[PDB]
Amino acid sequence: LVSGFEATINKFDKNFSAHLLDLLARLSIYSGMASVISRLDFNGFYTERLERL
Amino acid sequence: REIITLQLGQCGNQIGFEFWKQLCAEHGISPEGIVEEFATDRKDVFFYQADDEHYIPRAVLLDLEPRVIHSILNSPYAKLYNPENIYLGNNWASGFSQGEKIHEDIFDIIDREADGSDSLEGFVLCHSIAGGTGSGLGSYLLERLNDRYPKKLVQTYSVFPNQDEDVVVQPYNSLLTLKRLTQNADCVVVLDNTALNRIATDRLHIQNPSFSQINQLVSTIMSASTTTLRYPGYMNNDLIGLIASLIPTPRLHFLMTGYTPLTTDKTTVLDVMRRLLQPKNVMVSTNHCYIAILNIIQGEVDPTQVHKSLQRIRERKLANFIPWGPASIQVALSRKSPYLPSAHRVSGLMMANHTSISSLFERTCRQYDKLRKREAFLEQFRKEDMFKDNFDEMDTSREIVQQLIDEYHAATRPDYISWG
Amino acid sequence: REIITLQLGQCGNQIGFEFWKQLCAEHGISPEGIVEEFATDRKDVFFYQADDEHYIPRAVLLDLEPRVIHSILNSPYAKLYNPENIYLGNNWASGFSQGEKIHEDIFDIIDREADGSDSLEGFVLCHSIAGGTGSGLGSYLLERLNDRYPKKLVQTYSVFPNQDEDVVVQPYNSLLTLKRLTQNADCVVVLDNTALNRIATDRLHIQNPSFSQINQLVSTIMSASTTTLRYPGYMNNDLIGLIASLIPTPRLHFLMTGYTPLTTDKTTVLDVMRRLLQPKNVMVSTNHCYIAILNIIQGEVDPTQVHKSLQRIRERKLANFIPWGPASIQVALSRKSPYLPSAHRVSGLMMANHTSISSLFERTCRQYDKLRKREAFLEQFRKEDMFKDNFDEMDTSREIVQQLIDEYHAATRPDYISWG
Amino acid sequence: YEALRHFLLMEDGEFAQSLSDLLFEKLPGELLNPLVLNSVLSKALQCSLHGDTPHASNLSLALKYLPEVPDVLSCLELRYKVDWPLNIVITEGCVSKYSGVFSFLLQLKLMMWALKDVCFHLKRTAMAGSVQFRQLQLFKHEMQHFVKVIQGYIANQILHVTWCEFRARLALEEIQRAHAEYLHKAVFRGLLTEKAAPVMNVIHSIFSLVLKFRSQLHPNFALMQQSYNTFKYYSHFLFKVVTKLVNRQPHLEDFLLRINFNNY
Repeated sequence: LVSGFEATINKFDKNFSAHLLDLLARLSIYSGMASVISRLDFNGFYTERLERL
Repeated sequence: REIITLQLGQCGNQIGFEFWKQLCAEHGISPEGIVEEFATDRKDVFFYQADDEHYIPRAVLLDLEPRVIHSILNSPYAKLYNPENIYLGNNWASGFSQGEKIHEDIFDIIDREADGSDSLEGFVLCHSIAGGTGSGLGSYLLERLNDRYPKKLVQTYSVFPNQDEDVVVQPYNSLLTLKRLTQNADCVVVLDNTALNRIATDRLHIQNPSFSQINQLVSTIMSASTTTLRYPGYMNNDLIGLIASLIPTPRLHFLMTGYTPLTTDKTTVLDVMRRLLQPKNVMVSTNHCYIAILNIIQGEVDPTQVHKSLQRIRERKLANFIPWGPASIQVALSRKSPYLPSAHRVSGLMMANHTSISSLFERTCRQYDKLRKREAFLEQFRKEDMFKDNFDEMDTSREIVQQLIDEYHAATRPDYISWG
Repeated sequence: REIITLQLGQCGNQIGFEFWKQLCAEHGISPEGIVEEFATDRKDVFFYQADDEHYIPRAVLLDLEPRVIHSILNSPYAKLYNPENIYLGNNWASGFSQGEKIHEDIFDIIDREADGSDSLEGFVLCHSIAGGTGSGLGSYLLERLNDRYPKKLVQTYSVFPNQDEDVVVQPYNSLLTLKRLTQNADCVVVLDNTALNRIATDRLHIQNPSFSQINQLVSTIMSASTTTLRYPGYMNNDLIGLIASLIPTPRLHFLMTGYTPLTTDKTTVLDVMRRLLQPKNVMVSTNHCYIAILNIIQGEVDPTQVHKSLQRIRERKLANFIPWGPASIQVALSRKSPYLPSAHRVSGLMMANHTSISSLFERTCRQYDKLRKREAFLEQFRKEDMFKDNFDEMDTSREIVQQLIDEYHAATRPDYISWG
Repeated sequence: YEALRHFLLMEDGEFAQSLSDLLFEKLPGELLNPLVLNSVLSKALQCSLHGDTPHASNLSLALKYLPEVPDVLSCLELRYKVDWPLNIVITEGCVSKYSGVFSFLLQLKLMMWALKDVCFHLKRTAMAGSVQFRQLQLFKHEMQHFVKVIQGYIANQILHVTWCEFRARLALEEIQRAHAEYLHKAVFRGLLTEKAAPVMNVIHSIFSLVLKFRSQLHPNFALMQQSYNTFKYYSHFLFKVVTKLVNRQPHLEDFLLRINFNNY
């Protein structure tokens, strides 16, 4: 029930969030333009998770 | 897919009548259903197409002990709604028991429009909570429709009655409805008779003929909530893809309303979003917070202005979400129709999931708890007692709606990741 | 932050009426409230912004048993002031006791504008000292407002009555007011009926209709005292930076008025700075000395002239002072509005903290001391006796105002570093 | 010119009083990435209530130094940007001296925010009426008036008298020379020149003492009393050092008049 499902849930949720970090952080090095980060990272959500370097 | 609307009860038949009349005027439809000679819209979903351009809407009108429905029949628009589907107490139990005997013929009336359409996605109910005949029958029909159509989804344009608190069994009736809706309604849009009345006293001097004038206030919301479906666009060209953003968790499917020009009788998009977030434009009467907000604007809107407006609203912070999720304000755009007045050239509406509506659920729950301790109106009528000897469906309704209140406040809590 | 003005009493409602009418003329406003067609200023602070540009003032009008208050209502400007916030004896105790029963609804009237604005900095009271209904009620409201709103800063445009000394209980009323104002007013701007009357005899031949014309003099002072807030500036755009230089110690918060062209109906800044330091233009009737002086000039001022003029005023030494404070005269500059006439385009006002206002406080104190020895008008009315059986708030007021008089003369002394 | 004055020289109110007010709310690794300082300007132009034009863009809020960690210094630039047929007149060395005067004006804004914070911080303390309260608040009034008169000097010279010239002076080479004179009078009257530099050196002592006064927001009264006495000594020294530099500049003639009015 959960042995086959929640195992696929957490490994996908961690893989989603990591690639969601890498989309935001690689778009944040791009200094209109930087607003795609701050739209995705609206009012306090996921705008400070892991600072690169 | 095409939408069939199940307007029921006297109040619900009133608002469905006015809703289809306003779509008659807004679209290119005459009172006889004929295409207008003076007339770019997606009329397929809401209006059935006859060969002589009789745009008859897929309205299902249910009359139980009919009075208002006779007045509905002697109208100039009686030729417009002709799918020939009108089939002949103030208690919830009386309405339920009266619906049970005629369920098969009213369901065959559902089946005929389901066969006659190419396809069907949703059942949009003009439901009246605690509406005497409308309440009870609407809960029973709501319970039948999800069983018969399990893939399909049901919306409820609930007119939640708050009239400063005549029906003495109104909290009991409303209590049973909200249990049936919480388990058996995919979506609910909430409206309030007190809030529409306070807005009536605000924008006009109307106090005594409150219902007749609030019908127009309800109908403007009901049209603007569907305009992005009724007219094409880039996005939100399906009900269900609109619905998913407004309802993030299945238990909290209740949606508040608002309109930027309440007096809709140039304004930039920054101005109309800021005006919408203020509480005077909201039509609904511990920390509390939104779960997700959406907005739709119709009119002469500059396109690059709306992203600067989203940035501007983000800096204004007039409403702050703070749920467990990434929910953001979502800008959407539609076209204002021709042939009707373009007054207030830019004009908008919002739909949102807010935890403040749980206080309103708790108000009729508090009235019910006091009335349930008193037992002043158990009604003891032989319909009421023979239908519920145990009177325990009220207690199941109380525990289900108490779960709903606790779920709302748990959504306010930082941990809705755990079970609410 | 936006300023809400609490005009109260008959005389205070008169001067607030004329103040907002003058700001309607001077800004781009019409008697309906909407902006005129012909109209770069900061109208945000003083005027609320409606959706259709109905710049409505945030005026709170309080009336008490209204008979002549309806004259404010049958005006062309009644649509201009529409926040709908007007809620229904000649003794201080009568006004206090009448205010106590309606304090909650008038405070809810305060709360509504408090929520409706973006923000609030100050409550500016058009108060009438010893004004029958205005006195007493104004002292009670002034006592409530600092408790409820401690962060905000209160100003009082006190029209101190001196009419060559009809109210026989006028020193008692004024005595109680000044205790409340010294304790619960962050700043007070003082004005004198006899000084404006002597100015009226000077500039014109008007003697019998003194109040109706002195309204215009008071309104010119009241407008020019806030012109640097109402119109944009490099400095002192907030009210707090203006207030702090004028009021150096919290007890002495009373401010003198004067205007450079005693008839305003070219002049260099050497001349218009010189004219403020002449006593004929001052609007107020042992060594004595200013504590700090400030001036604001209007129009297209030539500015190297203000180097020359500040050095010239220093060499002239027309203003004599040596207080504990540093007391440098500060010069300010503002723009004359682009609507009103350009005749006498250069036009200036002064606000200053002067120890000579202590003599005026002592005058009504001397009248009170004589009347208190005589006990000729203790009034003995059952309101006055039941409210004040001990009659010891008059003695508490007397010791507080006597502290104020002694503080003023200690401010004249070289040692106000020690306790005054 | 009348737009760069609105933004760089801080003439337009509700913009400097919002940008500086937003930046001073924070005070290292934070306040230096382009997520907050490159966005605080897009937050501040919104509450300007004057601008949002094509001129109002090209306000690159950049930095020029990485601070490590009570002082009166926070280095930060604010550069305008132009296009081709205007870059030939407004030189690229002129906007650098605009930054040079801008840092001083923002440093002046720091005083009227922090002293406002100690004026507001004492307001919540108010019953507590004694010796140690009123004799303390007299120091705030004594120290505020100095900042409020030196700022009025700056606000008369660099924004009004040097703007009457170069506005009634204009009405192709003369545009270059007239701009190079307008700025040069703006930085000459601003006490930023190396000729009158000791006069500027005393202002840092004054400003640092007011910052130390903001630090002690009556457990440590005498520690603040000594600081006030040092303030009074330094102001009394400034009045002599400005008077000795009268014999050797008519721009400084206003300053002795500003600081001294019925005193010595």
